[PDB]
Amino acid sequence: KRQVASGRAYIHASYNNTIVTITDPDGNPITWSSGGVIGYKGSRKGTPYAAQLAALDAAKKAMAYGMQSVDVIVRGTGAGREQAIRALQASGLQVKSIVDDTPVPHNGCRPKKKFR
Amino acid sequence: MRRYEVNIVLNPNLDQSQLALEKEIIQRALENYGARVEKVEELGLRRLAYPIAKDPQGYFLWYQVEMPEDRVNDLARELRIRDNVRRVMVVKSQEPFLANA
Amino acid sequence: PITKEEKQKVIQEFARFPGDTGSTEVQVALLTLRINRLSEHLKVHKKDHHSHRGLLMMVGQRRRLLRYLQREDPERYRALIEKLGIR
Amino acid sequence: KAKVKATLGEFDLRDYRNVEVLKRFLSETGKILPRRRTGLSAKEQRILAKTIKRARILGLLPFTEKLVRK
RNA sequence: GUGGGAGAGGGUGGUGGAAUUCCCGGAGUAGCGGUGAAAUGCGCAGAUACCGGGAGGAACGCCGAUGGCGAAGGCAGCCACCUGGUCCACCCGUGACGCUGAGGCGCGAAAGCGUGGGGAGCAAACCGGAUUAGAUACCCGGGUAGUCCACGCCCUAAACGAUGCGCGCUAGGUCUCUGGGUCUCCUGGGGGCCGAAGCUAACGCGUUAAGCGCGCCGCCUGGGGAGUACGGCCGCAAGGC
Ligand SMILES: [Mg+2]
Ligand SMILES: [Mg+2]
Ligand SMILES: [Mg+2]
Ligand SMILES: [Mg+2]
Ligand SMILES: [Mg+2]
Ligand SMILES: [Mg+2]
Ligand SMILES: [Mg+2]
Ligand SMILES: [Mg+2]
Ligand SMILES: [Mg+2]
Ligand SMILES: [Mg+2]
Ligand SMILES: [Mg+2]
Ligand SMILES: [Mg+2]
Ligand SMILES: [Mg+2]
Ligand SMILES: [Mg+2]
Ligand SMILES: [Mg+2]
Ligand SMILES: [Mg+2]
Ligand SMILES: [Mg+2]
Ligand SMILES: [Mg+2]
Ligand SMILES: [Mg+2]
Ligand SMILES: [Mg+2]
Ligand SMILES: [Mg+2]
Ligand SMILES: [Mg+2]
Ligand SMILES: [Mg+2]
Ligand SMILES: [Mg+2]
Ligand SMILES: [Mg+2]
Ligand SMILES: [Mg+2]
Ligand SMILES: [Mg+2]
Ligand SMILES: [Mg+2]
Ligand SMILES: [Mg+2]
Ligand SMILES: [Mg+2]
Ligand SMILES: [Mg+2]
Ligand SMILES: [Mg+2]
Ligand SMILES: [Mg+2]
Ligand SMILES: [Mg+2]
Ligand SMILES: [Mg+2]
Ligand SMILES: [Mg+2]
Ligand SMILES: [Mg+2]
Ligand SMILES: [Mg+2]
Ligand SMILES: [Mg+2]
Ligand SMILES: [Mg+2]
Repeated sequence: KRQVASGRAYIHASYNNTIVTITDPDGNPITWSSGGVIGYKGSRKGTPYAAQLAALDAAKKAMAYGMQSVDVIVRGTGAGREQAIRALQASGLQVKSIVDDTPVPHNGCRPKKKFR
Repeated sequence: MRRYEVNIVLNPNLDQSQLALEKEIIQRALENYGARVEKVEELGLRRLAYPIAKDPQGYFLWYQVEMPEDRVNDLARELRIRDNVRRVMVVKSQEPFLANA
Repeated sequence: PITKEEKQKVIQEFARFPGDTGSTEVQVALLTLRINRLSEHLKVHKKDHHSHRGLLMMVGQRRRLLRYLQREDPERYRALIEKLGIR
Repeated sequence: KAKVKATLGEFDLRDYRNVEVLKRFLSETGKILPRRRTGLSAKEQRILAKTIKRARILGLLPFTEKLVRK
């Protein structure tokens, strides 16, 4: 019970899963969702379709809070990141602006052998 | 003696008396390390690219000095010690290399 | 560093005749100035090895010019040595 | 898609305090542009770099920016 | 000598922002993670995702180059100090002062050793999950030495251009870094690519020789046994010559 009017959405997409958090204009979460939040379990989570269903799920969950406008912020490069943004556009939430915040360092930390 | 530029970025939330007190300390510090002040530009309030100590803006102070080189690091130490001094950069002077002639 | 004025004082001190920039004497004096500055720099900064090689090379040059001078005019060589305080 | 130096007047490349001109050589992000985009020379670009990095530490230039659109 | 220059050459002290980890707070549920698929693991003592604050260590994105510097190993955020080498111009000074260099001395990536710090991320060993006929591995989840700093040892390598150093001499073209010039271009000093003559078993090399010559050093004389044994020297040890 909020009635948050407008707000913003974070799409954090990896190759293994896509997960979408929706928040107030101060960044505090309202609802979230993910591939596994819906039926998916294994590799299937990080599918683009799951990303769609996650985007949507989070969006409906958000409109229960009476959301209208949303600012999309994208992190990660993963399968169905853009499908998340796409479902999120047609989600009936009016998408105000999209942006890419994906973190990269200035070369701080040694990655895993998997990542060299 | 060598020619240097002294960059100082301090609290934009400062009032007159206190700001001019930080400036008193700056003058007294410079002059205490042997630095002679050739010229000073005071830009003051400016919008930073990124926040500094939670602040979106900064108050800029630029100096050009001639001072003993052995003393420069300690000078900048003394400048930094102030709570209200957010940033200090001392730079050896350079002839203004131009381009697009 | 060694400024112009210092270098010049050393030269006008060690020149054989006015205007002599390059005689063995002046050369050895200058070498010695640099050698002392460097050896001083290496007292602290014991860990700067590249600079040290620099100093090895300077000492090598000095030794060669001195070897030459002694071979040539032993008197000027004694004079140089005592004046500088080498060997 | 003209090069950055191409549109400008004579300007001190060594001056870290001039934001108006330096902002031209950054990206949409805070990335310092490639030579092909800045149209500078080896030595030029080399000095510009240090100048920009100076300006950043001073607080007048971005290290990084958010990428809009996408 | 004088006057200019470029540079991750070195040493000391500072300092900057991104990211990871952890801690504190807010908001917020039911999963997160991970793979070829999974599982271990983590999460209702509230994780993942998100915002704010803090602590800490390590490394410096773009610029970045087929680039630069260094004798080599190697060296890249920024700032100051301390300091090495080197190039060009002027043609000013000394007057063969030169080259090479057995031995000696110094330097010497990583790993490794000693004492004391430090410890975020990574991670031999190890402990688990999978895969497999088995899996002592590859893949996944943890994780200690170590990785980092100081001082002291160790002396190795595909320490590679697999090409010792210096000097002279033998077409050019094209790209490039950095000086000077009367700045189209010429002229030095580096880095590349094609190529004259020539060399080479061939591949290829060719003014950055593997060409033509001179000087000096190191080194080789079939494979395995074997970089072993023995001796000596060095080393705390591993071990090295
Ligand atoms: Mg998955
Ligand atoms: Mg302060
Ligand atoms: Mg000179
Ligand atoms: Mg220097
Ligand atoms: Mg350096
Ligand atoms: Mg350094
Ligand atoms: Mg918490
Ligand atoms: Mg549990
Ligand atoms: Mg439990
Ligand atoms: Mg800690
Ligand atoms: Mg690159
Ligand atoms: Mg070189
Ligand atoms: Mg120098
Ligand atoms: Mg002459
Ligand atoms: Mg004569
Ligand atoms: Mg030799
Ligand atoms: Mg070693
Ligand atoms: Mg090591
Ligand atoms: Mg140790
Ligand atoms: Mg592992
Ligand atoms: Mg196992
Ligand atoms: Mg098994
Ligand atoms: Mg791990
Ligand atoms: Mg131990
Ligand atoms: Mg060999
Ligand atoms: Mg030979
Ligand atoms: Mg030759
Ligand atoms: Mg020119
Ligand atoms: Mg050339
Ligand atoms: Mg050529
Ligand atoms: Mg060829
Ligand atoms: Mg030649
Ligand atoms: Mg040969
Ligand atoms: Mg035999
Ligand atoms: Mg044999
Ligand atoms: Mg062996
Ligand atoms: Mg024997
Ligand atoms: Mg033995
Ligand atoms: Mg023994
Ligand atoms: Mg061995």
